[PDB]
Amino acid sequence: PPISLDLTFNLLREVLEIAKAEQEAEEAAKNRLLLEEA
Amino acid sequence: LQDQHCESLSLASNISGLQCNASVDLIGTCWPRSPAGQLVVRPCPAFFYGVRYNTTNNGYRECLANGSWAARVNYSECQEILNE
Repeated sequence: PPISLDLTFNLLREVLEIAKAEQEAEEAAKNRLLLEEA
Repeated sequence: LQDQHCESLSLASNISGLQCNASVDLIGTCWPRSPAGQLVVRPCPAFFYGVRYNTTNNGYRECLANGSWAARVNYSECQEILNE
């Protein structure tokens, strides 16, 4: 049968990695942005 | 300052036309001269500004197959290396 968890958990799943990603936003992002962009 | 370092980075090229200029594109990276139509592969050095950053992946600047530079350097390879 059709079963799914992450699909519904995404709300917290994304927030988890997204929120914890903040540390890589204030400064890291500037480097990654340039790196990814380059 | 950077140019000579980027230009001399390779040395003794002698490319009879069709090549890219050895200098900087985006970040402070010294790219060497190569013949037109070449996948100029070379990631970032160990540590960037204030962080180690990933250096296992190998990005490529790509040498325009005519006489210039490309648009993608695929520097994404140099990403963060933290545990969440």
